[PDB]
Amino acid sequence: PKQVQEFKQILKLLKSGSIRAVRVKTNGENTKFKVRCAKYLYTYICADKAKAEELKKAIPKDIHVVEIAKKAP
Amino acid sequence: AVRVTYVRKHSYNTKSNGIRIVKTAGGNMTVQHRQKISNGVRCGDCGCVLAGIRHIRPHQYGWLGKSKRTVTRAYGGVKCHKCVQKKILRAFLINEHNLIKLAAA
Amino acid sequence: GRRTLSQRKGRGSIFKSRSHHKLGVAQHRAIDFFERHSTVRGLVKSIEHDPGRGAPLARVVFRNPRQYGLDKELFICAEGLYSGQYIYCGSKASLHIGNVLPIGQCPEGTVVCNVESKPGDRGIIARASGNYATVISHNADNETTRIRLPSGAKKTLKSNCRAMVGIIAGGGRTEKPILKAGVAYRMYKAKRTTWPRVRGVAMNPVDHPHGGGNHQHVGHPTTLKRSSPPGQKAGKVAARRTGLIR
Amino acid sequence: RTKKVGIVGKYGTRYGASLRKVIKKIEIAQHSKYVCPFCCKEAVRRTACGIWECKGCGKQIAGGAYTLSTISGATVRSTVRRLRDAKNSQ
Amino acid sequence: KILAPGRVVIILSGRFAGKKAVVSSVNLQGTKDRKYGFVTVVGVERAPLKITRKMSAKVQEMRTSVKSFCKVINVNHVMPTKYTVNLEQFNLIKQVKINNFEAGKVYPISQKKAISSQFAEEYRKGKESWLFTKLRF
RNA sequence: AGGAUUGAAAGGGAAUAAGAUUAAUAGUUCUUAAUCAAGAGAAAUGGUAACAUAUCAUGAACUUUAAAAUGGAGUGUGAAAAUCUACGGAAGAGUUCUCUUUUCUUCUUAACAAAAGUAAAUUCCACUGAAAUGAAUCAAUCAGAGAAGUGGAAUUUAUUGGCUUUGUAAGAAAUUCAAUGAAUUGUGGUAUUUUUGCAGUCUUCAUAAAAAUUAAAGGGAAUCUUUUGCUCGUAC
RNA sequence: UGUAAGUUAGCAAGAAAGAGUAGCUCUGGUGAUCGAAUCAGAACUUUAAAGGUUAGGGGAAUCCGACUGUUUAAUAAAAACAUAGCAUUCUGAUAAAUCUAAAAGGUUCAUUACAGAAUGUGAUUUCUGCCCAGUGCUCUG
RNA sequence: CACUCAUUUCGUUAAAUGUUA
Repeated sequence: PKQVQEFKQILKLLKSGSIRAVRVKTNGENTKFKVRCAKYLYTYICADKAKAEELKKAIPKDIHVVEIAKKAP
Repeated sequence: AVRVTYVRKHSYNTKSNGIRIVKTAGGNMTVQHRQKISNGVRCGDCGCVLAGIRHIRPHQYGWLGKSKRTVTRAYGGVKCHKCVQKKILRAFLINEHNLIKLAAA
Repeated sequence: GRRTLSQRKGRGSIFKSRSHHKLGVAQHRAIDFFERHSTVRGLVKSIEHDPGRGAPLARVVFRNPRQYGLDKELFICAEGLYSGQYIYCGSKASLHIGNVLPIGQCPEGTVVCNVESKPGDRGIIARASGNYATVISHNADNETTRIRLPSGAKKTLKSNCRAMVGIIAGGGRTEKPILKAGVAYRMYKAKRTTWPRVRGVAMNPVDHPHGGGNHQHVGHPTTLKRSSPPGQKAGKVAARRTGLIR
Repeated sequence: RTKKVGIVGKYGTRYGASLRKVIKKIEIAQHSKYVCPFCCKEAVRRTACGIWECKGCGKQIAGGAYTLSTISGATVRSTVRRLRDAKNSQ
Repeated sequence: KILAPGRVVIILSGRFAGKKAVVSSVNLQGTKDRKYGFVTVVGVERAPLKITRKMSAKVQEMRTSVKSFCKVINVNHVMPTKYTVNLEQFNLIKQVKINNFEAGKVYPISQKKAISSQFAEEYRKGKESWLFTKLRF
């Protein structure tokens, strides 16, 4: 597992076709966008709800998205 | 305290059977397997440990980057800077002495 | 009777040399043209402790006379040799300590070591600690020279027999009194199995020719002929004299 | 600290007065420092029997078993030097 | 003066250890940024290779190419030699000044190849020989 | 090109962890997350220097170097874990007509990687040149073949880079509560022990393995995705 | 607190001999920019205190072996063996000793007299007297 | 007595031996 640091690199990950799945985990303070790629699982810790919504919109519609909360699937 | 067991079937505390007991989730402790401590590179002349090269197992040098297993200098990774500096002075001063002593003195 | 310990030593089962950590064979380099008619230069890279022998060994590196590469040698270090020294082997080598010269090039009275008994056999005589041979006289009529062995005997060798100029390092090793049986035990760590020696008188008649009776005594003369068979050749053999000499 | 049993005090009372006195002379010389013949620093120390290493100067020298240079090897060095002069000059 | 412009020196330490270089300017006192005695040297990073009659003319010219470098070096890290070049023949070396060196960024590749080309041209004419032979340590 | 076979389930050695699961196997199954090997799709810069740059930035024959790979004792010390303990609590349990703001239990987190913050030890580099000699250690030990001081480089510290922290990752697990759903999961210590390194000291008429295999150098000849991973042991 | 003869001057030595020690309430000393158990002292009380467990009996001589060590598994652990020290003998390596029926065979020997091989006595101090007829051994006869 | 040619003991990568030039 690797972590992307700022908002720019994460977008290029969803823009690229290498993506396989996306899981969004909402915590009591932040929300993590975990992009399941071929080799690694990249994650972005978004602490701003406004920028979280922007990242949710940028997800391609043909990919599976899992929304996680206090209860795991 | 929590007592542990070996995971592999080596029952003796040999050099390759080193373990570390670390804490895991729920309070129980698991057994790791720790690497052996390795030496570094030595200058071929003075036998001093060379700088800029990590002390890892021989097969792990292949995994490193190209620049991480040598020094960007003549005889880098086999001779110290003091070892090299004397090689340069030996080469130039002996040839210069031969030029005047012999070779049309 | 049984077989004595001297007989069991010849089969070599537990009495084999404990030569596992030894550096190697210490000798001169093989004689070639460049050492018969010229000189080669060798660098003393290091001085090491050869297990089982009292003198230090030198790791000399001659470059190569005919091919490309190195020629790593292993000499018996002469006293005064140091790391990084240049030594020379050859007929025209200078008379300096550590150089290897034919014995005929050494002046009379020269002190040499690691002398060859037969030319090209890479050293036989004067190899233990602090030991040396002295050149007595030369004889150009038959190309032979006379040297004095460390035991005092004189030997006549071919003038092209090779030897190293100087004293074998490590002298005075035997002048230090061993004090403990443990120290003597460690002395044979890289040697044969010989140390704890049971006296023959302390054995039984089956074990030894000295194996006594109700009193610990030999009972017969301890000076024996050289023609005594193995198993009875215990004691002093062909003893010309005997006792505290005056 | 001790009147006369200085370094052989580690032997206690169990090897004979003379044997402790003979080895006392040798152990003092064996564990002493010597002047380096190349850099003149009192830094040469024995590592193995016959091997003397010069600490602050980086030289390994072959010598005696318990001293840097034996008296027998000292005359030999002077004997060879004199013999070489005779050969070099006539 | 041992270290004067035009003097040939040998670099002792650094990436260019054992290369041959020509002194351009000398500053034994140093500056505010350079707190040491230093000289600016133009050197031969890659000495030319030997050529024979069998190699074609385009291979011969390629094989005789000289790779140069310009570097500020501590005066303690160079060993001066007894050789001197004519700074008029190597005119481009004269313009390699201290201010031309900016700490942190790459030396201009245009100046390096301009000196490199003229270094190879003088080697082809055979005017300087000790400068363009690789020193075998 | 140099010497054949066998010889270690304690020596050397490419690479996997946590949780769950079975009446019984599990670094082997399942979930998630990794790693390794073998495959497929006229030749760079920076720094004075020590040396440094997500492959970068070519490097054949030949040769060399280093690693794998090396005793023991004793002292000091870095880090982790366990034990003990300070502060602040959350949840549950024990005693309670005699008191006890009380006693007890849980408050955790892997391999592999990241690089906010910040260490100890050692070795080197630049400036300058030390006597009125200084520097320092438990001990030592060191210095014009250059001390101390100032500023730097490197390596070691049980994976990347030692520790806190971060991704994995709380969604697991632990402790509770309700009838599957909810709650919590701070910060410290000039303390002891074990483990693991490190630094110098001592000791030897003792100097305390080799090979497979790996990397680098000198030389200058030539011009991200994806596939597979066989055999045997594995119960007690 | 104190400790003798003897001594290889290192020891003997924990010699021998004597006094103290509990509980409670306090004080002081030993550091860093709050903390460590450790030491010393002072009141008062008692059944007068290491002792539940753990935990040397000591002295004066003599004999043997110097010492650490080893030994008759299953009646002998020692004064026996080893030991370091001392001394003797042979041997220049194609040798000495010595295994093998033989052997470009084997061992000490990857060695070379400060070494290899064969023996006796058994640390240190002091001393090793006279005898070469006999039996050995040796001779450059 | 002189030689080497069987024979003995060796050393090497059988790596400049011997005679002229």
